[PDB]
Amino acid sequence: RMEIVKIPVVVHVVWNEEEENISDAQIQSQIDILNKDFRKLNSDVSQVPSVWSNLIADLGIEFFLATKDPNGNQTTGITRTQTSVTFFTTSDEVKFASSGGEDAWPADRYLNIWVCHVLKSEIGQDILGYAQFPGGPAETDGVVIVDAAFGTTGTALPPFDKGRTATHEIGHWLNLYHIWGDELRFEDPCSRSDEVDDTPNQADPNFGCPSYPHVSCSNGPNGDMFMNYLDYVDDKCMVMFTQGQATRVNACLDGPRSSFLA
Ligand SMILES: CC(C)[C@H](NC(=O)[C@@H](N)CCCNC(N)=[NH2+])C(=O)O
Ligand SMILES: [Ca+2]
Ligand SMILES: [Ca+2]
Ligand SMILES: [Ca+2]
Ligand SMILES: [Zn+2]
Repeated sequence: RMEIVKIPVVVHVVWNEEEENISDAQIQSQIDILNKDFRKLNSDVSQVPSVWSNLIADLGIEFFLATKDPNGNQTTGITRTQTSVTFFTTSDEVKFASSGGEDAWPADRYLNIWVCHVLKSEIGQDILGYAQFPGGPAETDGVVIVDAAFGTTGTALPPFDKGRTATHEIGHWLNLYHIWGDELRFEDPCSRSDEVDDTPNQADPNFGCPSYPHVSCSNGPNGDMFMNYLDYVDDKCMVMFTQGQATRVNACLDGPRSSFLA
């Protein structure tokens, strides 16, 4: 039997233009997606190649907008903060009031999700989101998602309008790594592991939505599990976690994030 671990979420909406101050419906829509994806209740789980049907996992995690604030008072679980900042980066400016963002709530008790309009990587690439893996400082613990890739209504835009950027980032929050192993440009593309036996060794990230099979690193005939949430495919194309990933998530919940357990 699964222990359903129920994670209180606080959504920090950080907005410059009014349109960035996203609706309650848009936020709720994202929560609803998390509650499908992390319970194997997403209808599109039917898209997984049958050869891997046996590996599809129910992570046994559910999410709710916090009902009590950090001091035990009634809350909506949503903060809304106006800013003069026009973009944020992986350097965590969104996570501090002093840099035009919003401070984290206590990371031992809440999953902090920040939503902002524009995110850039350190090299200036526009990106959709980023996470902090377990073990990092509480001050910056959580996930950040751009509003146009958050939820399934309002400002969300295809092909990132099915709530999967958050599923992917919360995957990292729960100690899951990119399925292809994150090689640096000069490294052998088949050399790094995601530390999960049941995810096939994979050369590079997949984008868009590959045709099955997409073989790499001699992983034929079945090929890359590109429909896994820890690849880089479009929202409608990623639809599953594996049981091997659930093992890692379970270790995370039992150890560094054990504070979330009942
Ligand atoms: C850095 C790459 C190019 C970039 N990745 C992200 O923004 C990543 N943090 C989230 C991927 C979300 N994918 C999805 N289907 N919801 C990118 O993919 O462009
Ligand atoms: Ca940092
Ligand atoms: Ca693997
Ligand atoms: Ca690889
Ligand atoms: Zn990622």
